[PDB]
Formats: sequence, structure tokens, C-alpha cells
Amino acid sequence: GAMGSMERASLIQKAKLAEQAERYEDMAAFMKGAVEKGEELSCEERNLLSVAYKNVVGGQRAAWRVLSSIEQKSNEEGSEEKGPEVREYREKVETELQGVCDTVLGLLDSHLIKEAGDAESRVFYLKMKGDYYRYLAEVATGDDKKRIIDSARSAYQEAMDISKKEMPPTNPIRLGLALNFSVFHYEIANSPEEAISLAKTTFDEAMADLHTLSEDSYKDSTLIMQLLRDNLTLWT
Amino acid sequence: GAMGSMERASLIQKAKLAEQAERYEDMAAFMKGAVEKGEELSCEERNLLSVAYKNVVGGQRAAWRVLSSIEQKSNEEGSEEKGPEVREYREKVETELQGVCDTVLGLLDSHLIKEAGDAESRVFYLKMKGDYYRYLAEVATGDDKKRIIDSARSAYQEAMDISKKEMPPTNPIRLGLALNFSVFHYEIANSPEEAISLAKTTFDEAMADLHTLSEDSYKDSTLIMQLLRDNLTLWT
Amino acid sequence: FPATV
Amino acid sequence: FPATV
Ligand SMILES: CC(C)(Oc1ccc(C(F)(F)F)cc1)C(=O)Nc1cccc(-c2csc(C(=N)N)c2)c1
Ligand SMILES: CC(C)(Oc1ccc(C(F)(F)F)cc1)C(=O)Nc1cccc(-c2csc(C(=N)N)c2)c1
Repeated sequence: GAMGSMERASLIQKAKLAEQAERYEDMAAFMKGAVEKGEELSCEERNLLSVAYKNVVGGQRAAWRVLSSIEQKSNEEGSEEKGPEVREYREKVETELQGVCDTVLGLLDSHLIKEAGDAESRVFYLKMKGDYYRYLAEVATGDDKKRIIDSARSAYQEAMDISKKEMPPTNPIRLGLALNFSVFHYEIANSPEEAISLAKTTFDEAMADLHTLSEDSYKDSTLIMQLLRDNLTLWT
Repeated sequence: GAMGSMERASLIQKAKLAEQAERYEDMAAFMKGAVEKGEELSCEERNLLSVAYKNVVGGQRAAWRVLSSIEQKSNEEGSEEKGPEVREYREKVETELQGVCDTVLGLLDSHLIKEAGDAESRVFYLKMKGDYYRYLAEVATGDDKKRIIDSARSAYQEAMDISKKEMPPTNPIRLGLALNFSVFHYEIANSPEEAISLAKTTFDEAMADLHTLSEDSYKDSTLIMQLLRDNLTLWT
Repeated sequence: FPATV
Repeated sequence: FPATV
């Protein structure tokens, strides 16, 4: 690791600077270095890690979608052959995306998840595991596509089971997990009815628990609840 | 060069794909590979090259400014020492920026400028040379800061001299050169009066030549003329 | 796209 | 910032 010689605290500080500078590849490298120091991550640090890689892979996903769309048009009946270049470059971006996903999954497996005992850390990491298998599933086409999908499902399901036992229904981690698992059902698993059921039940159970919350916790929970509603509006 | 095995035409095609995907680092690498094939660049290809590196260095400049601002606040009377990290990371971004500038300047010197005989190509490349020395000047602080500034000035001046002899006053390359040389005067050379004079004279001479233009050429010229006006409004 | 966080 | 192209 090229960050092995830098202090953990300096890596975290520089991750925060990189975020302010919108340098998310640097942010991700700094937070990978911090994870590789071997200590557990605090709540703030977990969110720095997730923000960094979400921005990196989010850009890769957007590029992949543009290129895949161009590639499909080039393969429609009537298109003028423009050679291997579109496929090659889509493949290049796809391989870089898979590499980022594999890196994140590797950090979770070595050894963030196995040391995560509290619900807020363990659910957070298992949600990430589901998310990054989901991104692999978005581009998968081979002998292991079903196994990638099932790896996403299994991670989301373990996270869900813990969240329902250990977190209130308004906990924003629980809400964001359900939001993303619902999108997994809709977009990956071809299970729109499960997606809709999960989003609606999550929203309604959260609504009923809002009365227990402070103003600041209310704002956090209702933010994610609005995303659940937005998706339900898109889907119904 | 890692692009040495790819066809020139494939590099150009992939640069255009990278642009559509907003993958400007890839775009720049593809266009560097195309330049290194040793052939002159067409008008479209020159603009692909400039668009790619402008986006790459533009992001680096924005990050550098954020970090420099944080660094200056940390060095105000009353700040809590937060160690070497802000300076280190600003330096890291600065070195990467200087590397990109050196790469572009290297392509212009080996051998785009010396083979550029037509005004539209030669003025274009000399403007780029001024621009990338200007970006080096923005971060320079050492024994060579004045020499960097004079390298920018010299390149802009040669471009200006050719443009006034060989291009009409509405030519968008001539206009964009004057726009940027004017910003050089204002922001780098501490010569705001020269900046204002150059922008105003360029604008007025272009205005008087608009009557010669087609509708499409008119739109191109008036676009840059509006940028000259915008800067004059900022400065007066 | 649908929303994810 | 001032405009450049
Ligand atoms: C998006 C939003 C509003 O809500 C979320 C995010 C993630 C999840 C899920 F993925 F866990 F499900 C659910 C809701 C959020 O970011 N909340 C949040 C909560 C706690 C800490 C931080 C934070 C600390 S540091 C830092 C930084 N960007 N520097 C950001 C941010
Ligand atoms: C910004 C704008 C509107 O005007 C300019 C640009 C540069 C200059 C100066 F730097 F030369 F001074 C002056 C005005 C512009 O981009 N004009 C333009 C003109 C000619 C060709 C292209 C083009 C071909 S391909 C391609 C692509 N992005 N794929 C873009 C674009």
C-alpha cells in the first residue's frame, strides 16, 4: 500500500481535504490506507469511506451507461459498423469499475465486517457489501451473474435481519439499507413487487416512529423517507 | 507510450467516446497518444486535444484553489496548528497539475508547434502554450516564477502577432486568444489596464467586422465577444 | 434512475 | 474567476 508510511490520522485528515476539493479518487485512496491500518472505523470514518467510493464508482457507472447505450445503438439493425472501439472502451471502463468494486469488497472482507459487532457498524458494512455486489451485477453477463446477484441479496438480507432486530424503524442506516435493497429488487432481481412492498412497509413503519425523535433526528429520517416515496412514485 | 499499439483513428474515436462519457483523463490520454503518432492534427483533432486537457487541468486548478485557501486560513494569526497535512496535500495536487502542464507543453514542443504553418493551427498551439505556462504561473513561487510568466507572455505575444496579420478580427481563435491574454495581464502580470485595453479593443474591432459573417459564424464570434464583455464588466 | 444512498 | 476559453 502506497499509504503505508502515512499516519492514520493524517490519512483521515487528507480524506476530508480531498472531499472539500472534490478529489474523490484521492479521498478513496486515503480512506483505503486508513482501513489498512487495521483498526476499526468510527462512525465518521465509515461515512468518509462510503462517500469516497460511492462518488468514484458513481462516475464509473454513469460512464459505463453512456458507453453501453452507444454500443447498443451501434448494434441495431441498420447501423454503420464502427469497429471494435466502442466495445473495447466500454470494456475498459467496465474493468476499472469491477476493480473498484473488488477493492471495496476486499476491504469489507479483510477485515471490516468480521470485526464489526455493533449494529450501526455491521449493518453499514453489510449494506456496502450488497451495494458493491449490486454494481458488479449491473455489468455482469457471464457464468457468475446469478452468483453475483445472490451475493448482493445475501449481504442485504443479513443487514436487514440485523437492522430489524437492533435498530428503530427510523434509523437512517436501516432506512437507506431498505431503500437500496428495494432498488436491488426492482433493477437487478426483476422483482418489482418486492421492491414496492419493501419501500412502502419501510416508509409506513418509519412514519409511525417519527414521534419519538428530536428535531435533528426527524430531519435525518424524513430525508431518506422522501427518497423511498420518490421511488414509489416512479414505480406506481 | 501506453497508446503506442493503438491505431491513430481508434485513439481519436475513443477520445470522442471518452468526452461523451465525461472521462476527460481518458480523453487526454487518447489524444496524447494521437499526437505521439507524429502526424499533424486537423482542426477537430486540435480541439479534442484542447478540450481534454482543459477539463483535466481545470479540475486540478479548482482543487488547488480550495486547498490553497484552506492552507492560508490555517496560517492566519489565531489558527490552531493542524500539522503538515494541508501543505502536503496542496503540494501533491500542485505537483500533479505541474505534471499535466509539462505534458501538454511537451506535446507542443515535440513537435506540434514547429510543424504548424497555417495561422489557424499555429495560433491555436501558441495560445495553448501561453495558457499552460499561465497555469504553471498560478502556482509558481520560486526562482523561476518570473521566467514562467515571461514564457507565457512570449507565447501569447507570438500568437497575437500572427493573429493580427493573418486572421480577421472576428476569428474565434483570435478572439479566444485575446480573451485569455487579457486574463493573463489581469491575474498574472499585475497589468489590469493592459487587460482592459486589450479586451475592449478586441471587442470593438470584432463588432465592426461582424457584418461580413454568415449567421453561423456570427454566433461563434458573438459568443466569445460576450465573454470579453463579461470580463470588462467584472473589471470596471 | 431510482434513488439510492 | 474571469472567463477564459
Ligand atoms: C446521505 C445522508 C444524508 O444520509 C445517509 C447516508 C448513508 C446511509 C446508509 F448508507 F448508511 F444507509 C443512510 C443515510 C448522509 O450522508 N448521512 C450521514 C450520516 C452520518 C454521518 C454522515 C457523515 C459523517 S462525515 C461525512 C462526510 N461526507 N464528510 C458524512 C452522513
Ligand atoms: C468554446 C468554443 C465555443 O469556442 C472556442 C474554443 C476555443 C477557442 C480558442 F481556444 F481556439 F481560442 C476559441 C473559441 C468552442 O469550443 N468552439 C469550437 C470551435 C471549433 C471546433 C470545436 C470542436 C471540434 S470538436 C469538438 C469537441 N468538443 N468534440 C469541439 C469547437
